[PDB]
Amino acid sequence: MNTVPFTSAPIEVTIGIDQYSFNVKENQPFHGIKDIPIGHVHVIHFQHADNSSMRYGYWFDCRMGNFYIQYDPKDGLYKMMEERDGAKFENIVHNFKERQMMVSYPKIDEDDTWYNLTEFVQMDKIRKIVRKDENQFSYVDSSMTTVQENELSDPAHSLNYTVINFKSREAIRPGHEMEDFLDKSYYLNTVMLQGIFKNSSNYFGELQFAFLNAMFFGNYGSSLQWHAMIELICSSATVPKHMLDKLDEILYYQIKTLPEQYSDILLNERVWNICLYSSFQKNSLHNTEKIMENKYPELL
Amino acid sequence: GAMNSSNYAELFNNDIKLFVDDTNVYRVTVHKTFEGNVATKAINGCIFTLNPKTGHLFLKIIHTSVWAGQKRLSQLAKWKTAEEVSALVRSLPKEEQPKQIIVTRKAMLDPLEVHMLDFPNIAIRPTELRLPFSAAMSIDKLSDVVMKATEPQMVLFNIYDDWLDRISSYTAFSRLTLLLRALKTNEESAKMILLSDPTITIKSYHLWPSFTDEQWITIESQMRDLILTEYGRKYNV
Ligand SMILES: O=C(COc1cccc(F)c1)NC1CC1
Repeated sequence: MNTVPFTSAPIEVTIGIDQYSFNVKENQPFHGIKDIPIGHVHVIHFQHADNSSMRYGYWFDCRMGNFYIQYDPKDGLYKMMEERDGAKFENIVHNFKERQMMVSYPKIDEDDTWYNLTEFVQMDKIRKIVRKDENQFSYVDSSMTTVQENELSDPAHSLNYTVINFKSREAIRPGHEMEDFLDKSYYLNTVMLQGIFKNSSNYFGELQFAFLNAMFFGNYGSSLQWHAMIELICSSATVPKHMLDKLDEILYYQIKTLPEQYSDILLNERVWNICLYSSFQKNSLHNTEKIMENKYPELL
Repeated sequence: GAMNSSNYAELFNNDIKLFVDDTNVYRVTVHKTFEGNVATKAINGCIFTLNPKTGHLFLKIIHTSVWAGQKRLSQLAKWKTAEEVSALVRSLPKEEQPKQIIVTRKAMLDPLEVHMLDFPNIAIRPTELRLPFSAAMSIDKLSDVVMKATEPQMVLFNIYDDWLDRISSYTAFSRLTLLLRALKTNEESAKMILLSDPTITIKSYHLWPSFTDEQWITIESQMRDLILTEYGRKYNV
């Protein structure tokens, strides 16, 4: 179990750690988060009390270094840092734990929620989507645009998701225009899986990361990317059976975890109705269709 | 984006544009089978592709053989339309390629856009006009070449005959749409109007009769009447 200690908490802020969140009051004696499960990526995120504008946060993996947060009064945010000096980190963290100034990552032992949402998410791939190579952790916020969004303006602060576009020469073979537009299996399996992603695990990992950036930061372009990657599978007549089984699990836990009050903006009616009711795979997502229909029948 | 009454003069500027109507591409007769079931029999069709400025009509005849062994023919017809329009554009010299293609039905947008991905500078556009181009097969000489075709075939026409020698393309299009609307609302009356007088002939190289300016006004008035009429007979007004 690992620890993300804090220098202090100088401004009132709601802090999120994965799917958990708690309020810290201005200058409350808070010095970080402990007992964080090893083996998973994690995200620690922030929404200032004064300005609900800009949720932001840091994807990280405790196995990849010792990380601490210090608020920056010039830039006005909680910044993730690396403490190079392993010895100082242990000495400062032990100090904080003895005085019990840390919240405990509150995992119930029956609960596989986080694993299920992050199964295929790897820090190495996150860092290729979020380009900031000097840091082992990756910053995301609400306003960051995607590479495709900049094709339709600051390239360094972008989310470099894989571009998917159903009406593109990449997606459509000359002389198979109708075949490939109505059955995207060529684009899914040859262009994307075999060509770009190499395997379904990388595909699913980007898909899961897109969902989490949408849910946690209300990042609109991430939301678009998550929906595009679902649609690309649902609109393919030919999908490996294990990919559909796994997709149904993935989506199931995403839908289970979405806050009820945010469903109106995180869920695209057209995509979901198409995927569940019109697409080749309309009969292949039993778990996802069941939860969707019992929790958000309004959308359908 | 879409084309409507606000921007009707755009049709007659100097940017090359084509209208594409696919309503006569897939045509069937529905009939009973010996077992009392119902079946379709396809008949020859055509893509109606028309330059509204010049009057040039690229009439691509769809021979029934193109449906042999195919499924979901109403859907295939849209993609077949797009494929053949895409082929036409590619055959034209660059300076003759359209800058815009306007489709008369929104269901043609995606099929055409996909086929023309190679031409990203060509705008594919819908329209809110209810244009009467489906009545093209009420023009006897167009109907004749479609029904006689034994193979796929492109036939070129000028749907304005020689009108542009005397009137503008705005007026030529308005005449054409009036004639086609009339034929669509009541073909027999429309055709009676056009051919009642035996002394006004259709030249071998034309589609419509050789009316003088004065005769065209009478004709135009008679077709307006027909369309207001049938609109009564329809709505009892
Ligand atoms: O400020 C720090 C270290 O700050 C830390 C480190 C590790 C845990 C912690 F809570 C605070 N280093 C040099 C002065 C800038």
